[PDB]
Amino acid sequence: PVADHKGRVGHVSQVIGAVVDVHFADGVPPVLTALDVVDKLGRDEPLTLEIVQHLDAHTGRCIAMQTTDLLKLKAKVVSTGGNISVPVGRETLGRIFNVLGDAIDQRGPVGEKLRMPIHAVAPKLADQAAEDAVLTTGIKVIDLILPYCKGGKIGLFGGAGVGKTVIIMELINNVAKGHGGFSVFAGVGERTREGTDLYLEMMQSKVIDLKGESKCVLVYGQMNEPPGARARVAQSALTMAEYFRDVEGQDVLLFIDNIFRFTQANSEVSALLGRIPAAVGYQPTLAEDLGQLQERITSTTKGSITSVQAVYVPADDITDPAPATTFSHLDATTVLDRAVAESGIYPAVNPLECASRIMDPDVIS
Amino acid sequence: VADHKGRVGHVSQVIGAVVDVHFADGVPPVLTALDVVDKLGRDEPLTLEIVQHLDAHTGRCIAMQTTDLLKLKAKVVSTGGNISVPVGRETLGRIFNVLGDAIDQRGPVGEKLRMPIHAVAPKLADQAAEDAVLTTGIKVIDLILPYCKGGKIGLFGGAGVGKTVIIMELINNVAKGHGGFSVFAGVGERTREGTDLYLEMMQSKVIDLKGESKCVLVYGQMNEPPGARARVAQSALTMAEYFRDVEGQDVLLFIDNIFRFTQANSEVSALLGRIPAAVGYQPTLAEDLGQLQERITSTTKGSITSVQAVYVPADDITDPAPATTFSHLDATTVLDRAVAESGIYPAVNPLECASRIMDPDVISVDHYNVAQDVVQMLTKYRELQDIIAVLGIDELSEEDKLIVDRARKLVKFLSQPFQVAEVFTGMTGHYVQLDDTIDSFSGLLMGTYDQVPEMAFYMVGGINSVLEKAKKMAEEAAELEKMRRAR
Amino acid sequence: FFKTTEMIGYVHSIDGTIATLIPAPGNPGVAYNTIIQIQVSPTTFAAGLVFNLEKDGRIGIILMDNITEVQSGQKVMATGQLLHIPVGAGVLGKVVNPLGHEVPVGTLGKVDTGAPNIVSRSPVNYNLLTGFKAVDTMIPIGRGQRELIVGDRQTGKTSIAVSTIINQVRINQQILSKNAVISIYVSIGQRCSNVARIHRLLQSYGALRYTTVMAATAAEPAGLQYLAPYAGVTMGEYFMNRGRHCLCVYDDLSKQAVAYRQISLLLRRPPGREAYPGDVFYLHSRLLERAAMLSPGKGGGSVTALPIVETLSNDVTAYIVTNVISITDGQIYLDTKLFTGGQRPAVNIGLSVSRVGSSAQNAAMKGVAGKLKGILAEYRKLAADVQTIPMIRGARFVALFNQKQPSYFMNAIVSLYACLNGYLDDVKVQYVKFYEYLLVHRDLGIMYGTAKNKFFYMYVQELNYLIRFFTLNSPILHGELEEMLKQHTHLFLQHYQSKMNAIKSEKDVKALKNLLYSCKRAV
Amino acid sequence: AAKKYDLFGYEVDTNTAPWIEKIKKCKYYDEAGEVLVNMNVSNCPPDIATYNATLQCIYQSPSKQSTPVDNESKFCAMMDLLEEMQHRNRLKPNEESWTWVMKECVKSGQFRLGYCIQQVMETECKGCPADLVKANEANAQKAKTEGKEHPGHLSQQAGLFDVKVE
Amino acid sequence: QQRTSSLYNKTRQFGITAALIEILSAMSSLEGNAMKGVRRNKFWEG
Amino acid sequence: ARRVAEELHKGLKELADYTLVLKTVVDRTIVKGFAVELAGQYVNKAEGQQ
Ligand SMILES: Nc1ncnc2c1ncn2[C@@H]1O[C@H](COP(=O)(O)OP(=O)(O)OP(=O)(O)O)[C@@H](O)[C@H]1O
Ligand SMILES: Nc1ncnc2c1ncn2[C@@H]1O[C@H](COP(=O)(O)OP(=O)(O)OP(=O)(O)O)[C@@H](O)[C@H]1O
Ligand SMILES: Nc1ncnc2c1ncn2[C@@H]1O[C@H](COP(=O)(O)OP(=O)(O)O)[C@@H](O)[C@H]1O
Ligand SMILES: [Mg+2]
Ligand SMILES: [Mg+2]
Ligand SMILES: [Mg+2]
Repeated sequence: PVADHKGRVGHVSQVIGAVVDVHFADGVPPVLTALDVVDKLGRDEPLTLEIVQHLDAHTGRCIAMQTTDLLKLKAKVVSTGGNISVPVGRETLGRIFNVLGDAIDQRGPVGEKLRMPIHAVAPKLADQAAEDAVLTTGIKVIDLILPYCKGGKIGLFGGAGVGKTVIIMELINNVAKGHGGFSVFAGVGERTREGTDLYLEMMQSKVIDLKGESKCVLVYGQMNEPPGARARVAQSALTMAEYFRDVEGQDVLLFIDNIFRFTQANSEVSALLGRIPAAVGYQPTLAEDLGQLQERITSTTKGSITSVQAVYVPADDITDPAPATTFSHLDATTVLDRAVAESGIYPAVNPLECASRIMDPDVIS
Repeated sequence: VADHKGRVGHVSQVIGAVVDVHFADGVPPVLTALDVVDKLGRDEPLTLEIVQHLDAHTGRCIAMQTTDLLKLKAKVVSTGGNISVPVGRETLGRIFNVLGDAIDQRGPVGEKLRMPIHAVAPKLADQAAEDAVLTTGIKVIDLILPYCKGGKIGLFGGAGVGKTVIIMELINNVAKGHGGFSVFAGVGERTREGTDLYLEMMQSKVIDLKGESKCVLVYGQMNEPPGARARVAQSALTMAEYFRDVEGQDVLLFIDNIFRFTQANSEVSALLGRIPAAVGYQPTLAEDLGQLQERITSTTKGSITSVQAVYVPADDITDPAPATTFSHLDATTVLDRAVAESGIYPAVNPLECASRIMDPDVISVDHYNVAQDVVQMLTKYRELQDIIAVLGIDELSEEDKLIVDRARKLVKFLSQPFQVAEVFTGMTGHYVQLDDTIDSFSGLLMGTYDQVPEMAFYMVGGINSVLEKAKKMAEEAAELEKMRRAR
Repeated sequence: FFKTTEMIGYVHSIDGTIATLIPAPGNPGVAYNTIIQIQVSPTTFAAGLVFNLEKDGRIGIILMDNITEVQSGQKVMATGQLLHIPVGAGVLGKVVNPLGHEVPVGTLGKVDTGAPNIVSRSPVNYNLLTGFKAVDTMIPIGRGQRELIVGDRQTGKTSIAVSTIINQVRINQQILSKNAVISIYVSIGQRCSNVARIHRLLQSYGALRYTTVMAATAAEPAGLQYLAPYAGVTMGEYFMNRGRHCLCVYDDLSKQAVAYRQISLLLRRPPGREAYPGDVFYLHSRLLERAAMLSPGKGGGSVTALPIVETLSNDVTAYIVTNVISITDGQIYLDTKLFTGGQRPAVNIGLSVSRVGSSAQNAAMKGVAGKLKGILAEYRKLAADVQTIPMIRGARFVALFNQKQPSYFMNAIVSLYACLNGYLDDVKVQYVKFYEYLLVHRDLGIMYGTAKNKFFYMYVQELNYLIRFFTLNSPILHGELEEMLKQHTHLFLQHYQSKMNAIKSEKDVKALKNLLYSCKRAV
Repeated sequence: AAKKYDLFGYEVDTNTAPWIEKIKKCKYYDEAGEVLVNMNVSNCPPDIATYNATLQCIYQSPSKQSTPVDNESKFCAMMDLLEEMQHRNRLKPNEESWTWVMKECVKSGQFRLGYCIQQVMETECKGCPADLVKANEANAQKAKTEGKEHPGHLSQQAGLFDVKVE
Repeated sequence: QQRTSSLYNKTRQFGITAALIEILSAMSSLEGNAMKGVRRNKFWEG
Repeated sequence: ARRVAEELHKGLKELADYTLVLKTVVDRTIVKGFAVELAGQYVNKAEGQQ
């Protein structure tokens, strides 16, 4: 079928930061719809918007995925007829993508069979799994005190320069390379060089066989990206993993670094949207945003997704709303302490503040 | 625009418990009561109280019931005056709500007069000087912070320290034999606690359904909306004022908890367009509480002995609400959680309590001297306790250890089992006379009981009970020695 | 003869999980706190709740379902009635939403009722056995009571409540359905997987027949998380008003406040402390006041509440935590340090309290609890400041408080009585659990042919109700009780402890260590 | 005859004859509890006669419900009912109530509970119906002949490392 | 003494900042909810 | 639609003296059928995408 609002024409009415209001004469399209700015505006790259609110029957508020430079009022905008869709399937394996699903590896066209929207509903109760087993990482602290669960959710809470990234690479080397299933690396608000290093590492290990079959997909929206992209790259990366889990019944690894930047990005846009801030200054919808995202990261009866997410603790304050809300969404919690690292102990895991769900004799020996 | 009785208005805005009413003929005076006459399919009537005037025609109001099923433009009729509550001896033995309606299901009440809940406080010339000790039968209160008849008493405490228990003990000891009447105002507290009080009072014959009762109950509790919890205290206080002035009687006024009056007004303050003050209370915290407190006083016509329980949120006595209430009291009883955790009940911190009548002119010289000596010894014992943790008990001098040994007995001797906490403690309560308390502590200070075991002073009454417990302790110890001897 | 609805306006704006409506000129208008239907299609509607009525005529709406289908300009119909949900015995064993819609697994009650009046209540005098010795003795819970469960993350807040629900399964199967305890487990803002794991766990023990689950997962909008406690208690008020007893568990109120904060801020309500709305105390206050013990005149039914609350770094000075603590009739404080120290359940007795007292304990437990309380109090002080009797028995009581599954009343009371009367003085602290296991699941007297008791044996589970009627310190049961304990102690010491103290081999030492740890998780 | 009053002083209905007739017309004894529930809701507190009728229905009823209920026990239900009557209603069980319990113990073959009830009747009441005491002893001695005096797994010899701790 | 003093002087600075932020957030909420009405002036007379 | 509108008008007692008028509005949410709204009384006899 074809959307009833595709090709709909609107005009820019207000611009503030990354937040743009669009007025449609025939009626504002549905929320989450994608729009493209048609006017040249002397820009160097295209401009795409995602609708997030409805101000009235004709006006809609949207967030731009690229910088809003050289954007004037009355600029013409055209609806794309649907949400932001990204490629899925084996064609994406061995490739690098951005929030919009465009390949940025400067290689041949993806040639995907189809695309799927980033925004989707989560698995329901009857589609939940009941399998508990130990994922052996090779690290002593993790395998002993807070063992990880296959198909489960794992979080690495840590400050700045504590060892979150290092542990993720160690897990990738010790698990992902010797993994039968597929892997998805979602970079969110992290150093661009780290992505390049990972890409080189995955090519040397031949997890990406440029000429052969690959087992890894990279999706990267980094620090330099505007807040709009950093708030949706995780959705796109998760969408690809969802397709592998369901449409193929294949086990997937999902390495997200860093998930805190997702909440931070939504906070920045929320400030511009004209919403009253909650404690600290975060958006009032902090918990709901994480819930919608995390609930999609789960293992169903069709397939399994083992997720490892890095959580940044601002100012080393573990009581901050962002990391605090994330504890309830994780099967395994790995807390890192700066003082322990300063004592020469690496990894800096603080076992007393760590936890696991499979720490049950009915599961482990 | 003199008589606004029957004046009609329409509901213009409804946000939570705050409702805006529009009158074409002019908004009635502030504090006026309005009834929602419109038939909205509600199970309970809706009444509003005007708190502000937005303009010559619009007025903001707080509802006393839930605002459910309330539509805009709904008709509203003024009652011609403020909220009125029945008064007189016909209210004795009865339970009322904020609106003065009986909720005991015990039939209609014969009211000969009604009075508004909002009244002007007594002036300076209407103040009476009554300096007389009130014997509550509690060793700690009678000694360190004696209460004064016709005065104001505060029980500052956190959650679970024993504020409610002390009030029950005071009722059992002061109200059963009180010559005059009593009024209990439950404000934003548990409903079951009110039920237990009603049963106990009926059993103690304070409320004699068949005979003559001598107490009134007014209950606005947690379940009630903030509008009701912000006025129930005024309603009960109005009843007490009538008994004070018209009947010229000496009345008791128990309030639990007075903090909820402040909490409720803070909840509605946000919706009234008032910027929050520090911590997050309303800017009018000090003035609103002062108007209510000044009404709770003893005048030349009669006397009101007020006992109010103050909740110190999160055990933070620096909080605006607990602190604001300290200057409006004649006797402060500060309860501490650490004391309770050590098994000492009532968990009173004598170093933080104070009393206005702690002066030799009012109380006996022996009473004043004994209390001061106790306080000084407790203060010194706390300084030594720091030494006893760093150096140890061995390092203390001969004089210091005597202070330590005597002071520990004082700490345990202040504890007392109440007649109402038998279920909690499992032992019968005691009622210690004022003279017995003074003599017992006087002897202890000068070392008359240095050879008595320390635990003999724990959870007992007068000195006589101490000796009996020591004798029992000696007997059981002898039995244990005999059992060991046979082995 | 038409199904004429009541159109009241159109949808103006949408901001996440909340919306605003503009009334069409000359229309009946909508009532406050009522349910409305947004016509997302000529046959499909999305539920919303009225929250604000502004001077401009605009209406604040809290969306509950089919949010993605809501668009600006759609029509709105007003039902004109408050929220009513299905209630009855036909809902037990099912998973439902706050709106009453059933969630597939792999009579109408009003949600905004008032709490019982002061004269409509009765004193709490009927116990509700959690199954844990520590709680049942030192922290009594009575039917019609609100007992907070406050602790840090990963401390057993959920497990203890689930165990309490499970502990009623065995009791309900034996006694009449009149005294059976129904359960309403409400999950708020939790993961969907955890709900499924709880559902399977309840099903394994057969608790679904007497239990229903009300789930508002994280993915669901804040409106459902906001109404779940009120809907759950409403399902439990059906039994209360019909002479039956219910137990409502809220897991957890901490996430309800966040949802209410989210709704209020989006709908332009002034923030308060920690950005929470001013009337956040009144939210929980009216929720927990609905749990009561009705008077004989109204049926005698009750609702027992076990709200759960989370703290950060054992900080009970937070805002919502303090408010809930000032509402409930007691608190069970689960301490992180004790949990990591091996004490499970990590109930901090010093910080825990039950304001109902011994009135919520059976006559049989009153005597044991009262004497046990004094010993522990002395034991706490003695060590804080010498093998005295209080210090000898205090340690053994603490060891007996470690549990993994709820314990049958007969087994728990008997063990506490034994430790109370010095029968475990000769038993090492490490072996107390092993001693208890043999006492409950074995009978040394029968094994060694020295049992002369006529009726009193631990394998006769029917003795629980005789004990609960006469007390252990009664002539009918006291004589045989002492004889059994004396025989069990003598046999245990002679045949087991002597060999245990004589083990030196590494293989034997390791085997013993496994046994004793297993005994902790068995009895 | 004399009006009864509740905890708060309100009067309670005392005409509890129709409810007893309803109880005496039940098939499964769980339905009896429903009648008691209805009585309480109607502010008609049960008297000693009502509880005895409930015990009679329990003894004479086939099962708890139309469908079997796991771990159902007539003795447990009656004892709990007595506990409610004595503690939460302040009514002393009479001889009739205990006789019903003893009959159930004899009928079910539980000869150890019979001994305890026998002493209870000999302690609170005046003795026991000697017909039932003899019946219980006959059941006990049948077990001795057949060897079902105690569950057998208890008699199995065990050891420190020979016990399976589940 | 030098480590608990820093945490005490760091805490007072954070406490002042947060309390002030809360108040201003409420001030901005009550300002935002307010809307200016139609201006009833002689617009032509200008 | 006119017949339904007249029936609704008859049911309403307040609009007994009022004159009936019909105003057509285009709704893209309905593919088939029609709906009628009069003084808040809404009757739906329409269907949308399946
Ligand atoms: N396991 C380890 N062994 C030795 N050194 C380590 C280890 N983990 C971390 N480090 C040291 O800490 C530094 C920072 O680690 P890492 O890159 O993981 O930081 P991070 O947690 O990702 O922080 P951020 O990404 O916010 O900078 C490393 O460059 C290294 O010097
Ligand atoms: N009595 C107990 N003995 C041993 N382990 C226990 C006991 N109670 C709970 N646990 C275990 O402790 C862990 C945490 O328990 P639980 O899920 O009840 O925590 P919680 O309070 O709900 O925490 P959160 O919901 O924030 O994760 C689980 O692994 C559980 O199996
Ligand atoms: N005199 C007392 N003896 C023993 N315990 C007491 C006493 N007073 C209070 N308590 C303890 O406090 C509980 C009652 O608390 P309460 O009086 O309601 O305090 P508050 O109203 O300040 O929270 C009792 O259940 C018991 O645990
Ligand atoms: Mg990093
Ligand atoms: Mg209290
Ligand atoms: Mg939990």
